[PDB]
Amino acid sequence: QTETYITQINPEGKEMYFASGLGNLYTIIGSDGSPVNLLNAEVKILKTNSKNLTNYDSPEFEDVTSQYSYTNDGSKITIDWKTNSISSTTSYVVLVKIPKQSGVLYSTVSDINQTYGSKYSYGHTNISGDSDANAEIKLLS
Amino acid sequence: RQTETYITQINPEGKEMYFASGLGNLYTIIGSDGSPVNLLNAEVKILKTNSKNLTDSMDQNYDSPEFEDVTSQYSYTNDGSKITIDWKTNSISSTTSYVVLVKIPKQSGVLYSTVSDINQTYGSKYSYGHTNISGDSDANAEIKLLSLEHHHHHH
Repeated sequence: QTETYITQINPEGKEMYFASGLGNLYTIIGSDGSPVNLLNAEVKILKTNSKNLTNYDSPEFEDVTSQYSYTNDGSKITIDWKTNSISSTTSYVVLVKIPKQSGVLYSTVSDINQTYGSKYSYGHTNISGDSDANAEIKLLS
Repeated sequence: RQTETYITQINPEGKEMYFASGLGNLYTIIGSDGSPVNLLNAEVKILKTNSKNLTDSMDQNYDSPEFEDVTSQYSYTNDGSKITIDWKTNSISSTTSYVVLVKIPKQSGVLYSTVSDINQTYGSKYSYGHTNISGDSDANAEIKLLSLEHHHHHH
């Protein structure tokens, strides 16, 4: 009934800087397309030392959901990281839980207008049938 | 090196994946959408193991007793745009899972993987990809700013 999408910010502990004129780093979660409804999404934001990344309930993860907060208009969730620079030792984890819906969801580390940065997309569709054919995918180094 | 590995976990939910008569064997097809991702120089490895081992991270020791190399037993066809794997059965038990590792040159774009019939008319399909929004070749384009993953369920 529910699906959870996990977005890790600065998963490899690098210096992430947005040139002056770009504004702060933001993370936008939504669906290019059919669209995925986000009005009933459960959102949690965690902060941790990048050295910890590769269970988000562990003491190594600090719940900062209230400190950063986020906007949600039903089709896009936006998080302001409050800075144009995230140090190599800083990482965040955004958990978005929504009713199981078929479709494509995307997450970014970009400017508020999505004209600069990086965008990852994840999708699942049932070709047809009621079989329990299932898989999980991901791109990793 | 600049390579990334596109990992597909087969049956991470630990359920019996059964294809009724007429659908043929279970297959996994890996390809792209759209610029298409070039798979001509892809390095492919296939592993067999128990579903209870598959993690959301997919960052495991694929060189452990847990995993067995079945790359040759299964084999695969790769025409450069599509990789097709015949699982040789219409029934994969709840305690059987596979992991397909496709190592390719670091590229932007969206790849997809299926657990379907040979013709992709039945089953499930998943897509995953990333892209540089502005297309600028700067410091940020050289690093991974984020990662996205779907939490899998294993009842």
